[PDB]
Amino acid sequence: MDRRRFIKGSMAMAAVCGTSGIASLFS
Amino acid sequence: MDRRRFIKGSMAMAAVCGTSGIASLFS
Amino acid sequence: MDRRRFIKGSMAMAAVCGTSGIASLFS
Amino acid sequence: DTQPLITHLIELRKRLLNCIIAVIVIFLCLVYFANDIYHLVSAPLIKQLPQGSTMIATDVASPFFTPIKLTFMVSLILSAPVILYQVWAFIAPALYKHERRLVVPLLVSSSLLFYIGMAFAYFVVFPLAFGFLANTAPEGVQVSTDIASYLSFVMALFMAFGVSFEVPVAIVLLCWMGITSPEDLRKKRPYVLVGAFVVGMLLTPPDVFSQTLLAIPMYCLFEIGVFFSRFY
Amino acid sequence: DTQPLITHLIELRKRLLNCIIAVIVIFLCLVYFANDIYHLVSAPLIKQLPQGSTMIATDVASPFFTPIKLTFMVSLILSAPVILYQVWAFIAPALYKHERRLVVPLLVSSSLLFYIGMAFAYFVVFPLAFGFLANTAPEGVQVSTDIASYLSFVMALFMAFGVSFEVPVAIVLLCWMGITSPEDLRKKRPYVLVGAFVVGMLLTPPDVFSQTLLAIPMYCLFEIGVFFSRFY
Amino acid sequence: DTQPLITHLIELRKRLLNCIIAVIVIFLCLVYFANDIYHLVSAPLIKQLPQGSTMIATDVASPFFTPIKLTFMVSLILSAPVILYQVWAFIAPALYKHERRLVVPLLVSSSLLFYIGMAFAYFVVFPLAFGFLANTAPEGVQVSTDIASYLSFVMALFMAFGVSFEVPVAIVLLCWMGITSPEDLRKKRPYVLVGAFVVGMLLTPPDVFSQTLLAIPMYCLFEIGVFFSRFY
Amino acid sequence: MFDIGFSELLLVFIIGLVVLGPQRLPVAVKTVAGWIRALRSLATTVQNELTQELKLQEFQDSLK
Amino acid sequence: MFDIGFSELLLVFIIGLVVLGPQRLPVAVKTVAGWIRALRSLATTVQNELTQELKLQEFQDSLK
Amino acid sequence: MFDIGFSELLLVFIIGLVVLGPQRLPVAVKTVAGWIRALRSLATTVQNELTQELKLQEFQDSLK
Repeated sequence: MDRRRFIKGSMAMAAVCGTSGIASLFS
Repeated sequence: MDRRRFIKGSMAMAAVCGTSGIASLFS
Repeated sequence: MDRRRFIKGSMAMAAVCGTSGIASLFS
Repeated sequence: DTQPLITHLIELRKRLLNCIIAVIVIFLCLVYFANDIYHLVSAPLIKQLPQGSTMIATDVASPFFTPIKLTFMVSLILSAPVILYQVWAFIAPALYKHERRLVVPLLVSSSLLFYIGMAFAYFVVFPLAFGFLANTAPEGVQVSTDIASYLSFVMALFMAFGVSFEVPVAIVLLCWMGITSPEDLRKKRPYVLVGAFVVGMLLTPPDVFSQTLLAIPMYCLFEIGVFFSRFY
Repeated sequence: DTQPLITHLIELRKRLLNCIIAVIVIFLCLVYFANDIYHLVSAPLIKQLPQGSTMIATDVASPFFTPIKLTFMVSLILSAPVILYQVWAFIAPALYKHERRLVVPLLVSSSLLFYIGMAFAYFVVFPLAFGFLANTAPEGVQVSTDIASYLSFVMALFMAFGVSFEVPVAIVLLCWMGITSPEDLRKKRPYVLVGAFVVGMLLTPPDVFSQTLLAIPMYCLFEIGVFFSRFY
Repeated sequence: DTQPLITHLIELRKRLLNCIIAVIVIFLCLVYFANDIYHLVSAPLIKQLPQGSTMIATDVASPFFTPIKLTFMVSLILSAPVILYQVWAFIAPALYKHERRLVVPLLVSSSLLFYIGMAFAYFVVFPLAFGFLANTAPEGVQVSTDIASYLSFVMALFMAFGVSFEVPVAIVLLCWMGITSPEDLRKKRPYVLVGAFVVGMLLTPPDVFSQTLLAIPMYCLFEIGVFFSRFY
Repeated sequence: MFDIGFSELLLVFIIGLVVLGPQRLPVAVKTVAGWIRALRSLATTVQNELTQELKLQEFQDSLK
Repeated sequence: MFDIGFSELLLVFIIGLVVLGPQRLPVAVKTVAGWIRALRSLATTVQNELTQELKLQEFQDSLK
Repeated sequence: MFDIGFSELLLVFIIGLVVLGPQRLPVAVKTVAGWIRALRSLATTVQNELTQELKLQEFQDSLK
């Protein structure tokens, strides 16, 4: 994993939690 | 599609969004 | 069903509702 | 008669514009008297406030945007006949002939009863409730009612009385056609009591106080509706 | 011993009724003194309020329903021994013999410590905190405490102190039965610190203030619990 | 250059610590003047308050934790150059050469424009808005502004003006390198208007007032940004 | 979202248990679950119908 | 439903990163995810058992 | 979680219908849905990559 993929994935995970909660991420 | 189906479907989406959010509708 | 399984299941359903809402339980 | 999606959206947009235009025109004709409108709404409370007590504004924008919020809600209420007609004209093709014999009586009767609920709440309930709530404070507590919180309480009571006033007539109308019978409504009593708490939970903030403030009028007015169902 | 679902629901309904009956009867015996009960709770604040400062009521229904809300939760606290027994009687057949030797000491010790939490908070923490908070306002700011906000703050502290008082004794008991050792509690310190913030986040509104006002009592009193685990 | 996950978490933890250290050190040097810092923030309101009106504190912990919350946010704002640099240093390897030519001008200009936006709000918007809001209350209403509610209003306006100040310059910068043309910005006008309401909906509490308070500055200054795009 | 509180939900189940009873509350919850299941099924099929009509509009609009 | 704020969640991850570290935080999140996975698995199997018992109750009630 | 109110959401659709129109609003909602679909797709594949990397770390850590 590179820095770009790490930042891109982290924002996507953060965006999902803001629209579907933390339970969706752990699903 | 008829007007009855449009109204029936639209209320279903609003009811789903009221119980599961707009993210569930876009899922 | 025994009392232990009833209590264990009831808490699990309550925990799910507290983390994913009441619509998730009915899904 | 199947139609494309845009045809339904063209019609809905046209009906939405008429509702928006009606609300804005009423709001523009009323926004200048926003303070005078708030004086009328706050008049029952001011008359019952204790000596040395007065209304306060705890928010910086409350002195301006609370009268503006009220006069906008008055605009929505005064535009309800226009909004209901546009709703009726958009759902008229959907309804069948037998369903049309219900929605028209409900739509006309709801408009008058909802206004009568406000008149009953303002001219009867408000003087009685405010005369008790404002004078039951604990010793050493100064009743300083916030204008923002007062508007929420008044709007909540106005909607509760307007909606609950329609419940008995709706029940009697259902009994008159034969959709429901007084015997069937009596054996569905436990479900309505639990259902009233469910309806109050969904349509109100998570406070139990708001849940009960909607549930008890809903269930009680349901009971009175079954009473008049006997005399029909 | 497997049983049908209705058998567990029949027993649960019976135990729930005994809890509701206890709360309602205590509430009825206490609802008449709702204002007098609020005077006792607000006594630490009134004694520490600055000259010219008094409690206010910013909500129309607050002067009546805030004392009513207080005497209801006082009924819940006073009915905790009855509620806990009904909980114990429902979960008694579920627990094994080895789990019975731990839950029974926890239930009895929790009840006393949870009351000592209020006694410590009311008689020690409240005079000290209110004497500082009410006299640290910026210049020109008039301390006018809302009765609705004060009740939430008091129950936030009462719940925090009652629950957190049980943490050290629960830790010492777990060390006594051999479930957890003081060595294992020291290496789990980083996880409890993060876990305390998680627990505070879930059980409190999204304000960080409520998260820290709860998490710090757990983690701090967790550390004291480990300290007494050495002396055992 | 692919790296293990811990390598990115080691770097993120190091940069997070430098942000935490910067905020705390500023906070410790500023928490002693929390009341004095609040006097500066509330100075525009006090100067415009009506005769006999003063700020109040309706929460028990508000007199202490509202100045503490304010001086903590001031620490975050004063530590923005440090925080932004750490964010830049963690995302620098991710950015390509062409994306580096856009992020660097945005980050440097955003810092100055954010400070200018709050300075504009404090020195221009606050005296004008407070002179109108505090003197437009309905007759018989005493403007008693809560300190906790005033802090939220000030932070909402400071954030809105600082963020929206960056919009016109960002639009001009995008037009300069050729990412977006003024012609393409005019045909996307309907989408930005709807998008502004969406952005305001997500980043604000469910109150429509907070939605519009963020949407209007964003859409309006978007329109002004397109206007300067012509002169480039 | 409809705002649902834990205290509000517990009150409904507590009241439902003591009013409807051990034999009627499970059926009431089962019936309500079917209503939500049918509500989400109706929402899903209409969205599929809307998606197909939008594709048809693109074909018509592109040609014209 | 538990009320979780974005600021509260960020604080937990910020504190978790600086306390647990780069090597223990991912394992902690993985462990918590397994707890939620097991909690929902237990909820689903119990609801299936309750549904099967309700059908048996209907069979007994209908005959009697 | 972002806090979305029913009044706020209705205002967005009401404004979108009267501004974007009957022909552009459905496409706008479809485009936004694709963004969320891609956002959740990107979140899932990254979590899969993180899980696979955590397994590799355990193998290296256990040996050393």
